[PDB]
Amino acid sequence: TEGRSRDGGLRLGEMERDCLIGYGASMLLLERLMISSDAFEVDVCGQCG
Amino acid sequence: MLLFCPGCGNGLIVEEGQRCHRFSCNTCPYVHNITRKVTNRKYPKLKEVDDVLGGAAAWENVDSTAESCPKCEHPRAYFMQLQTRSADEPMTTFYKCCNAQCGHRWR
Amino acid sequence: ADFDGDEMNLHLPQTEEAKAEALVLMGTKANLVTPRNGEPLIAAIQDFLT
Amino acid sequence: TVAVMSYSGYDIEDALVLNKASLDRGFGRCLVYKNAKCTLKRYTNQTFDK
Amino acid sequence: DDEEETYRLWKIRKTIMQLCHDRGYLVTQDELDQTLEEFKAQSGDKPSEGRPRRTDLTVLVAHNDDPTDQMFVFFPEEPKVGIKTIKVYCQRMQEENITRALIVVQQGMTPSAKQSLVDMAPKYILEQFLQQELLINITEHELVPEHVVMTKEEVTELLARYKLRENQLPRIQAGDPVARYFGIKRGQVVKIIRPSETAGRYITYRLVQ
Amino acid sequence: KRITTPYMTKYERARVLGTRALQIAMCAPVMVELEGETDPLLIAMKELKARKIPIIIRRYLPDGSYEDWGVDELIITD
Amino acid sequence: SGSMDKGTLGSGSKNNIFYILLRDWGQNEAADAMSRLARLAPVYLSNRGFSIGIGDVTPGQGLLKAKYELLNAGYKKCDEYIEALNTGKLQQQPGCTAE
Amino acid sequence: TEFFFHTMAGREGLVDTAVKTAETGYMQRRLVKSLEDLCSQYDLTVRSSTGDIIQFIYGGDGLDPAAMEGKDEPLEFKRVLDNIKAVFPCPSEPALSKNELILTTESIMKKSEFLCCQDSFLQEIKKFIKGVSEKIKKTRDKYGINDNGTTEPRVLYQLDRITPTQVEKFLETCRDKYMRAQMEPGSAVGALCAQSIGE
Amino acid sequence: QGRFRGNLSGKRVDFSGRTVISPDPNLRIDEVAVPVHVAKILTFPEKVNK
RNA sequence: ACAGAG
DNA sequence: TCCAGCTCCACTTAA
DNA sequence: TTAAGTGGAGCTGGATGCTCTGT
Ligand SMILES: [Zn+2]
Ligand SMILES: [Zn+2]
Repeated sequence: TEGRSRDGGLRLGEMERDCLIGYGASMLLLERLMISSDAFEVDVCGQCG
Repeated sequence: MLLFCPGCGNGLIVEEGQRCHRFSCNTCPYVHNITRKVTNRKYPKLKEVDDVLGGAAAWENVDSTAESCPKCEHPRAYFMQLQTRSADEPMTTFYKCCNAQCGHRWR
Repeated sequence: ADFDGDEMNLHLPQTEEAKAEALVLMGTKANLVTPRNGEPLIAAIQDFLT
Repeated sequence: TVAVMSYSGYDIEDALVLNKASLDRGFGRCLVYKNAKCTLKRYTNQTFDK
Repeated sequence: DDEEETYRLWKIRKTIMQLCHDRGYLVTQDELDQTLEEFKAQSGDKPSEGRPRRTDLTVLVAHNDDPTDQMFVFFPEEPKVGIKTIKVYCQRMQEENITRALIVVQQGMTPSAKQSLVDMAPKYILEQFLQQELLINITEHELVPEHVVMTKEEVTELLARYKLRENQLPRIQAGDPVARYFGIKRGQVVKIIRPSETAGRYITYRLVQ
Repeated sequence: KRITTPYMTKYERARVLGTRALQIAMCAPVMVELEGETDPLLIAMKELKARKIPIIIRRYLPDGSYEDWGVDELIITD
Repeated sequence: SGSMDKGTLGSGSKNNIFYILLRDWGQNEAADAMSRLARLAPVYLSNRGFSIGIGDVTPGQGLLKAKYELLNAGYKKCDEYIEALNTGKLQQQPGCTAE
Repeated sequence: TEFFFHTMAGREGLVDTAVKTAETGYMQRRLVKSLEDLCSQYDLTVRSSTGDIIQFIYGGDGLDPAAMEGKDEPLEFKRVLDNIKAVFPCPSEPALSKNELILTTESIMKKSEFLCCQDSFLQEIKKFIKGVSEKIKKTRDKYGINDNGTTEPRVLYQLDRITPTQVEKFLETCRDKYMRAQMEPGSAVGALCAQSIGE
Repeated sequence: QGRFRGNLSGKRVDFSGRTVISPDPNLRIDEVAVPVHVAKILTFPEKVNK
């Protein structure tokens, strides 16, 4: 969620993503934006896509 | 030149008749035969300037001389000062230095 | 930063690989020079120069 | 009472050092008043909060 | 005038001499250094000089390849060259059995003739140069590094050193003026020798596409 | 033969220490003698200094071929 | 020899001594020396004492006589240029109008 | 009136600071979105994501802007040679003459390990060594120094003193600083370009 | 505020904090002082091994 | 939707 | 509030 | 005489910085 009233959590914005690319940090950019925000799994049919 | 009909006061046009060219109204019968030479001179503005520039004296009619640059220390100089960025709480300067024609331009 | 009511953010990485990519690549001891023109940024400041 | 000097190195960029025995005696003591309100309405149905 | 008009017919002729010397056509050494005062000798000013058909170049043969590989250079006289003058040059070129020709237009070309120069023949390839582009050799300009058209046996060694294909190289267009200077078609690779700030040199490559 | 660089880059160093720390975090055997260390990254850096990490870095060229370099034969540096 | 300026200890540019330690003796020797400087310089400076005052910006008697003469000479030459523009010829600099 | 004019000149700085933020951030967003794909491969080329070549060697030199000890150049030979003369004074070795310096320089530079360097760097090393040797000859012509080592005021061998150990350490340090100054493969070089132009 | 900029390329994360900053020169150049009120909330999942 | 802060 | 594509309309060449 | 290819003019649709802190 958003703010301090709602126990929000901070934002890796568009610009801070651009700094982590410049270091070449691949797994840290994976951990921040997938593992510790909204990780999920889906069932995908490989035939019909 | 604008010329206007004594009758109705519309604008006259020049046309050609059977004996003379005429000023003629478009809305009334009035015509005026051009019997003699009539003229209208514009007298436009000529290109008055020639404009050579870039002389060294035209460059160094600014205050600074005999100061010190951090690059080549020469006396003949051309300085500049700015302040128009208040994110920069420090001052802003830029310097030109051309005694030995070294030509630095730094902060 | 200028310490006049300044807010900075923090992030604790949650993986061992997220640690080691942050320590080797992104540490302060490995980022003393700026990548723009190679000049040092982490150096002394006022009252350490005076 | 302000002395203008360079002291202890925690005062580099706009930070300022205070006196511990001045804050104890009442300097800088503030109060923060907040609010918490609650309404108890009657409905169109003849029922009410309680 | 006539000090500045014969200047153009001298400078354009000199630049066409250099353009033919860089494409591997046989140019003698004196034509590359034909002095203005010496150009006054074989043609004087405009009352004695004649513009359109006196300054043609058909001596140019590919001394690398073959003496029958020949190329015209024509100077049309009217400013906007219509289809009829192109047909005149094409039937002359048909008569002499030459395959390549240049046309130096003075002000431009009518848009139905620019369409003509593409679709008349794939065996009859003709290049439009304005006379204002030929007033300076663009290879001599200091912003233009030296281009070298590469052989197939050098393209093959280029693509084997980096393990590439043709379509992964950087590109140059065929409408590029320096591409039209060398007369290069789709599928050739040029070598660009870039000068550095030091005495070093960085080599790079472009595909025509 | 192998034509690529003999110096270990910072990215190879970072990912080798990361994958080795994730292996030491699970109950993998340790190739060096630890002396009271609990952070797995510190044990990974002790294994890196002593040239004992069992990782082979495979370097993919953009055409598709590769080169198998050992960790114990790249020149490590700061 | 020589004191330590901004261009030798500070964050400006090269010829920094910490940049010399970074390029010659590793990362860790440039990082320890900055911690030693951060530790050592306030201990000297807060026991030397270093302060500013209104007497540190007050103009002396040498300035107040110079400033008056400079203002008088400058305002007189500007007034002469005003009179030379409005009431006759001005030596027009190249590229610009008389104003 | 002077206060009002100085306030006029100050509000321009404030408003340029305030307008500067939206003036620049969209430009940096465009630069980053256009340059984020480029990478330095292991075959010393810079390619996009699709496989096309942007540069055959990065920057012409193959080197890293973060590792330049000089003005856009990997070393500065005067400072390196002075560093080696100060860290390793070899007090029990003879000072080399001009021709002995050129001889030992061309002797070391033909080993196996120097072949990995680019040719322009080796040419700049040989040019610098020739300059140093000409300084040695210009000194030893003035002070009457004989190269055999037997002139009696022995302080004269402190003037342009250079030993073979210092020359060996010099060449090894220059070569090691050149080989570590190369752009390492995998570097997100387009993102560094975008940030270093947008900042 | 769409999906691509607002929720995909950049998104809100947890294990993160935000506080006012203040100087401290008795630390090194590669250290940072985390308050204890934030050090109890932020956690790192350490796996149990030997 | 408005005000702040850096 | 500023700026590339798309479409409409006179303006020559060419038959 | 007119078929047609290409200039110039008007219309249309797109875009305009990063976060927290409260009502
Ligand atoms: Zn009338
Ligand atoms: Zn200068």
